[PDB]
Amino acid sequence: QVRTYPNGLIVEELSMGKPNGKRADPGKTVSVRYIGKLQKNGKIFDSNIGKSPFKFRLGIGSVIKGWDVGVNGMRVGDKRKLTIPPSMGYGVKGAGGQIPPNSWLTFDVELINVQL
Amino acid sequence: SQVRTYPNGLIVEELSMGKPNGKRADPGKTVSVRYIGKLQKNGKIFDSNIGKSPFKFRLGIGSVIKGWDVGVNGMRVGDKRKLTIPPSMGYGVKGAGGQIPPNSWLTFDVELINVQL
Ligand SMILES: CO[C@H]1C[C@@H]2CC[C@@H](C)[C@@](O)(O2)C(=O)C(=O)N2CCCC[C@H]2C(=O)O[C@H]([C@H](C)C[C@@H]2CC[C@@H](O)[C@H](OC)C2)CC(=O)[C@H](C)/C=C(\C)[C@@H](O)[C@@H](OC)C(=O)[C@H](C)C[C@H](C)/C=C/C=C/C=C/1C
Ligand SMILES: CO[C@H]1C[C@@H]2CC[C@@H](C)[C@@](O)(O2)C(=O)C(=O)N2CCCC[C@H]2C(=O)O[C@H]([C@H](C)C[C@@H]2CC[C@@H](O)[C@H](OC)C2)CC(=O)[C@H](C)/C=C(\C)[C@@H](O)[C@@H](OC)C(=O)[C@H](C)C[C@H](C)/C=C/C=C/C=C/1C
Repeated sequence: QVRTYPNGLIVEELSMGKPNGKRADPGKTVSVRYIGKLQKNGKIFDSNIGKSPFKFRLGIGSVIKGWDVGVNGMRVGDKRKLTIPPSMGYGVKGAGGQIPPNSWLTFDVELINVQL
Repeated sequence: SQVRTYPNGLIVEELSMGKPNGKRADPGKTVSVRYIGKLQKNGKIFDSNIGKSPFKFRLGIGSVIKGWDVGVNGMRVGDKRKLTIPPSMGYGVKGAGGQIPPNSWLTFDVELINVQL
C-alpha cells in the first residue's frame, strides 16, 4: 500500500518480503539495495545493483531523512519506493555534483538484512 | 614555488593563478568551490560539480576530508589547485563505498569561486 506525510514524503510498498523477514527498527544496522533517481527526469544517479549492499544504522541521521523515515518498518525482502521532497533530501541548496537544488528524489529500496 | 608537500603525504599544487587581490579562503570562512574528484590508482572520476551549483563549506572545521581543509586554505578567488591526498587525509581504512576502496589516494582539482565570511 501507500503512506503519504504532510511534508510530501510518499512511501509505497511495491512488494512484500517473506513472512519471516526480520524487521528494521531505529538503532538497528540494516543492509539495503537501492536505485536512486532524480524525480524531475528519471535520471539514475546511483545504484548498488551488482555491488556490495549498502549498510547503515537506521534512525541516527547517517542518511537523508527520507531514508530514516522510509526504511523504518521494512522487513527483509520488502521493496519500497520512496518519493522524497527536498526538505527530506538535500534541501533547497542541493548537494555537490550529484544533486541539483530543490530536488525531489525517488529511490527503490530493498531490505537485504537487519542485525538484531 | 607552486608545489607544497606536508609530512602526512599531502601534495598541494597551484594549477592556475586567479585574482591578485581575490578574497582568500582562511580558516573559519565559508567558501564556495568547483571540484573534480578522482581515484588515483585507476583514474576514475567519482564526482564533479563543474558547470553546476558551487559547493559551499566552512573551512577548517572537519566538515570535509583533511586534505581539503589543509589544501584549500590560502586559495584566492580564481585560483585552481590540485590536491594529491593520502588515505590518512581522505577516507582512510574504511573508504567510501565501492567507488573509494580502503587505503585509497585521491586527487582533486579545486577552483575557488567565492569567500563569504
Ligand atoms: C561514494 O558513495 C557515497 C554515497 C553516495 C554519495 C552521493 C549520493 C547522491 C548517493 O549516490 O550516495 C546516493 O545515492 C544517496 O543519496 N544516498 C546513499 C544511500 C543512502 C541515501 C543517500 C544518503 O543519505 O547518502 C549520504 C549523504 C550523501 C550524506 C548524509 C546525508 C544526511 C546527513 O544527515 C548526513 O550528515 C552526517 C550526511 C551518504 C552516506 O550514506 C554515507 C555512508 C554517510 C555519511 C557521509 C555520513 O553519515 C557521515 O556522517 C559524518 C558518516 O557517518 C560516514 C560513515 C563517515 C565516513 C568517513 C564517510 C563515508 C562516506 C561514504 C560515501 C558513499 C558510500
Ligand atoms: C551528495 O553529495 C555529497 C558529497 C559527496 C559524498 C561522496 C563523496 C565521495 C563526494 O562525491 O562528495 C566527494 O567528491 C568528496 O569526497 N567530497 C565532497 C567535496 C568535499 C570533499 C569530500 C568530502 O569531504 O565529502 C564529505 C564526506 C563524504 C564526509 C565527511 C568527511 C570528513 C569527516 O571528518 C566528516 O565527519 C563529520 C564527514 C561530505 C561533505 O562534504 C558534506 C558537506 C559534509 C558532511 C556530510 C559532514 O561534515 C556533516 O557532519 C555532520 C556536516 O557537517 C554537514 C554540513 C551536514 C549537512 C546536513 C549535510 C550535508 C551533506 C552533503 C552531501 C554532499 C555534498
